[PDB]
Amino acid sequence: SGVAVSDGVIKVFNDMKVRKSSTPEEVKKRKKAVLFCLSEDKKNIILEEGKEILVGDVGQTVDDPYATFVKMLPDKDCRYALYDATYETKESKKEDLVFIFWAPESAPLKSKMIYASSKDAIKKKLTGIKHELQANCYEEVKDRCTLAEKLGGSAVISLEGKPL
Amino acid sequence: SGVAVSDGVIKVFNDMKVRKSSTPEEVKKRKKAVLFCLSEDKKNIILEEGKEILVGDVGQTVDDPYATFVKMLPDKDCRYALYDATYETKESKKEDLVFIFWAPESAPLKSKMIYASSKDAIKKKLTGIKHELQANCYEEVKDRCTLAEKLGGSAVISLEGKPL
Amino acid sequence: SGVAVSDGVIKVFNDMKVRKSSTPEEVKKRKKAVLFCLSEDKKNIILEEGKEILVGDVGQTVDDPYATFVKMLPDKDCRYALYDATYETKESKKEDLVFIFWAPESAPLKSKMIYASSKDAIKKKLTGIKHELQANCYEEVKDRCTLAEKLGGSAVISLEGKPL
Amino acid sequence: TTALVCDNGSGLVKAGFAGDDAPRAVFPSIVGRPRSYVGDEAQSKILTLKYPIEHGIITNWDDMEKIWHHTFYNELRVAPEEHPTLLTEAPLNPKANREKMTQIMFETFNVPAMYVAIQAVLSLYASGRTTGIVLDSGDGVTHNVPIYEGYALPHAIMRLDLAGRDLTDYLMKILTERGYSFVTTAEREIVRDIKEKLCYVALDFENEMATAASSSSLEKSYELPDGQVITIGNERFRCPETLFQPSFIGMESAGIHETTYNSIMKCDIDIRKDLYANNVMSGGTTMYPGIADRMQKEITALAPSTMKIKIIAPPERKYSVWIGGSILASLSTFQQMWITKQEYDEAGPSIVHRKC
Amino acid sequence: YLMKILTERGYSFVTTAEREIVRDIKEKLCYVALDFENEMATAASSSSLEKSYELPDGQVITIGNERFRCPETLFQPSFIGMESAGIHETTYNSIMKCDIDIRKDLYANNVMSGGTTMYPGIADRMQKEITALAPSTMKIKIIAPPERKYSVWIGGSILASLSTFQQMWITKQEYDEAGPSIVHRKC
Amino acid sequence: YLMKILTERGYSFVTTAEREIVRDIKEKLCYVALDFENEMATAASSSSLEKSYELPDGQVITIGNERFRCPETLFQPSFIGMESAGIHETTYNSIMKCDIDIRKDLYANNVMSGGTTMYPGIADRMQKEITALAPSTMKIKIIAPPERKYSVWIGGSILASLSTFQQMWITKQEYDEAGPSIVHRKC
Ligand SMILES: Nc1ncnc2c1ncn2[C@@H]1O[C@H](COP(=O)(O)OP(=O)(O)O)[C@@H](O)[C@H]1O
Ligand SMILES: [Mg+2]
Ligand SMILES: [Mg+2]
Ligand SMILES: [Mg+2]
Repeated sequence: SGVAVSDGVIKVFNDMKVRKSSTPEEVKKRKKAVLFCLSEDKKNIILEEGKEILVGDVGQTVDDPYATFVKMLPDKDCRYALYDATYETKESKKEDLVFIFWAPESAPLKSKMIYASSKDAIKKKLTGIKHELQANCYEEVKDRCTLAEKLGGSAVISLEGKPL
Repeated sequence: SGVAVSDGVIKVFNDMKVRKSSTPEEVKKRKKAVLFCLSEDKKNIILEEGKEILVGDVGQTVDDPYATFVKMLPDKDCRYALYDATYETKESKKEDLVFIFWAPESAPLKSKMIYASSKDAIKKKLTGIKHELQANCYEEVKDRCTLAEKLGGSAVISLEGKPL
Repeated sequence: SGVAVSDGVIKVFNDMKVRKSSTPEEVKKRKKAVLFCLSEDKKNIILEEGKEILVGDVGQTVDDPYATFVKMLPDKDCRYALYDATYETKESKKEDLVFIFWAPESAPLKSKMIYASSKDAIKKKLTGIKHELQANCYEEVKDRCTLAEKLGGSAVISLEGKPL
Repeated sequence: TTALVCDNGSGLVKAGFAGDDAPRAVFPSIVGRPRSYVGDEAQSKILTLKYPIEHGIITNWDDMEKIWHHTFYNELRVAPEEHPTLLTEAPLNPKANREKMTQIMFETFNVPAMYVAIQAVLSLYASGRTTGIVLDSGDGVTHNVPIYEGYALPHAIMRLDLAGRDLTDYLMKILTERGYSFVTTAEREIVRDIKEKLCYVALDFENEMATAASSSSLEKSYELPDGQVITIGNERFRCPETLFQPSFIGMESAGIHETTYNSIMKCDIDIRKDLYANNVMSGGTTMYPGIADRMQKEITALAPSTMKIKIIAPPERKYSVWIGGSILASLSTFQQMWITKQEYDEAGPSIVHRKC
Repeated sequence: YLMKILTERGYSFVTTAEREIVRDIKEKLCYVALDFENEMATAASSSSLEKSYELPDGQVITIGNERFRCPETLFQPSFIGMESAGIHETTYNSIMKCDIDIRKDLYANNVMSGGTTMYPGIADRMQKEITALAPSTMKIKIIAPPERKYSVWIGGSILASLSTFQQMWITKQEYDEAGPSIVHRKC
Repeated sequence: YLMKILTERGYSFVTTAEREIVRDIKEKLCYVALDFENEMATAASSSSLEKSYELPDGQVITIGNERFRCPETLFQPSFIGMESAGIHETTYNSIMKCDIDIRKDLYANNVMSGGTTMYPGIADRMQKEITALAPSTMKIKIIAPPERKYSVWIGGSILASLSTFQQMWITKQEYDEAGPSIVHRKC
């Protein structure tokens, strides 16, 4: 295991999971999808301010929240993710968050072992999360059908405001 | 291989293995233990009418079915056998048939090779038989414990109506 | 046989084979390659303080640990040696010690027989050593490829921090 | 400061320092005795070879102390009492063995801090995965360990006695068919080198044999240490074929392609989908070129057609179990997770069960 | 499970031939302990519990704490991996499913059968577990006949050996008249 | 090895012609001792064990302790230099490799053949060594027919002299139909 989580990531998770009554001007800077990284010393899980996605921009500059999110993951390193999905089922309309464990084969072993052995140190601190998505290849995470297969299986008819 | 089986031996085996509802006067001439031999030309497996044991006589003239059966085997030639055993186990009382392959060392090689290479030609035609007893020395087949050791091992407490 | 080993050589071997946690100032005076000789009376195996190689100097004053070691062996007398090699294999990176038995033909027979018959008296006291290198000619020990041929054969791709 | 990682392999003990790319000390696990030379010394010398780790479980403890003493002194060349040593154990290891290992490590060598990890979870983490069945085909045994989010299911762990040792024995047996008589322990190393350098798993054994019986381009040439050049023909693919057809050796157990399917079908029904697409191979025996394609073909023949099978094979799967432990012990935040000697003195040998 | 736990000591029984030897060992040397956790404590220290079995090839293998661990799965199925409760709790769950007025005659009439219930000391463990599960007021009586292995066959043999049962059989004529559905009306 | 140990006394047999004489000496005067170490003790002191062989040229050479040392290599291959165990231990290693339930019929049915097993007293030594190796409970019976030298040929001759074997041969027509692979199906 080893690596633990910092206070900023826990604060961001508590901010994203539990939303409250907010003003229409502030509600547009909420966090939609944020990744997690390691510092220089590889001892804390820190979010990078560079790569991120806001809730405000979704549907505007970012035509597709998921489509613009696949290319945001670096293919030469291991990364965490937290995607807020809005999928439509035959039964009803749900809005859940997804934990994506990005781990390509092109990354070095030093970045794969650290992120694989410390996954229980981050997932345990993220209380209330259900949808877990482990993705190693890039083609499997690039496809749109896999998210509906993991979320609800064949029941999900539409994903992110558009049908499958 | 070579030597095959005749129709009489197959009929005798089908008569002994599968018994049916019979009259009390006829049931006493059933075949208990019959040996098998070769003709003058050594091309068919034939039973000799001379040496044999009836079911009727067992317990009367033949005090011991097995004891009177060891001396019936010639020590200067190779012979087949088919013994219907009635042994008592700790678990239950069983009644099975035993295939005894008699092959002493004092017999000539011409009678040993023929009976050893054609054993699969006779054993395959005897369907449903399980207990196989290969005996070469006379002392090993004369002993009573070996039959209980081959049939059920240490579990057989009594053999042929009498304890070990 | 005859000639035995002294306490100083055994202490030096135990000091070189088993290293411990040491200070950065003291770690630079460790023994890298030490030779063994005979006294005036030829009864004990003694190391000469004159010809030797430190671990500290390797990579500094001594550009090549092996290259500066061949000329250190006298060509007119028989000598022992103990070389700590750091070779790179295709499979992995190893760090072993090598026992070099230097015995030129130009040396007198009195120095060759004594060092050849008492080799089991020194090699037995050096526990845990594996790589044995017997060298008689000077050209065969001067070549760099022979060390990789004896250590790992064709598998050794690099020897002493530089490729073959 | 630096941590040691001594992988207790069935046929090769991998030892080194934390942070390196590969183990430093690699020697066969044998304890020679005449009728006590341990490890590499036994092969050079009239002795009866003994394996204390023959089948992944330490059955001869008396020689394990000598194995570890040799590994620490004559192989790693460092003092054990001044460097923490991480250890790995085979799956389905009893609690008594797990306690005896740490008790010996704490009482004989007096190492200040140690840690015991599972080979399966380390090999799975070394492939960037946390959920998936790992194929640990070593030198003595072949284990199929399905793991769920880093927790191996002990009830579905299949153990197979077919491994690289039986492959080397079968290669020795089939090389005498041509005329090459390798019977002694010295020639056994040459047979092992031939198996490592010239053997490969064929995509289709029956079809490959047809071309090998006619074509001549498949025959390779190996150079013996004495200079002789021996040629090997259809024995390149017949030797590793035993892993899929154990009838060659004589064991009734199914090949490594069917034991995996039998172990996957033994876990939960809802996690079988993440196990078919996360089959990871490890051990030195899985280093044959073309084994991943054969495994995928056999599983797709066995598994249902609807679900897909993805077989990933890292190029460093031979020492992945050691690289994982080395990276885990080289962490700057792992120095507080070790089992120090004080906690051992307080809690007895049972501390390893609570800590690990 | 016995085959799995015997390999922990070093005895590798993997083939079908050795499976019969494992079954014989289970039949001749296994027993249900009254208290598993307490028995394991004495087995880890004492040496008198270790038995010795003779293999068909002459080898003598010793079995230690595997005598009570193998039949313990019947009460703790976590050893095999199934989530279903042990045979001591499924009985209580089935008794609680019948009528409330007949539960009293079911707790005091628990009968065991089958070859698996032939372990010495299983009746005491079953009684202890049920008394732990069942209410304290009502009593639990567990009777175990010594012939419970073949009791299901002995019952049928005695029922078919009756001198007044020859008229209760299903003759072929009634079958020809009524089709295969005659067994539902007759039985 | 007999050629090597005969030169220790002074008899130099190096050529192929003298090799036949050495083979005749091995066939006519060699025997396996029941106990090699004990037999050597008596051979070093007693003189009745020394035999006398007549060379084809009329010379009479005497052989002493080389009568039992030559066939002793079959049980102690250290004499030749091979690390492989003797013929008494390879048999045990091969028996332990078969099924566990058929090992009992293999220990009591050890048959010896070939011209090398014609030494007088090899069956007793084999039985002693196996009983030392095999478990004590099961018994070892070693039968050695007096015609074991040509038994492999006598068996084939009797099999080919059968009046009912003329239809089991592989005729040339079946070969022409099926290629050389017919021998695999027929045999
Ligand atoms: N490149 C290779 N090709 C074929 N076989 C190999 C190769 N490398 C190693 N092996 C085999 O792997 C075995 C060693 O496995 P090992 O690393 O001890 O497994 P474990 O660590 O699980 O015990 C050796 O017997 C060797 O035959
Ligand atoms: Mg391994
Ligand atoms: Mg029943
Ligand atoms: Mg022959």
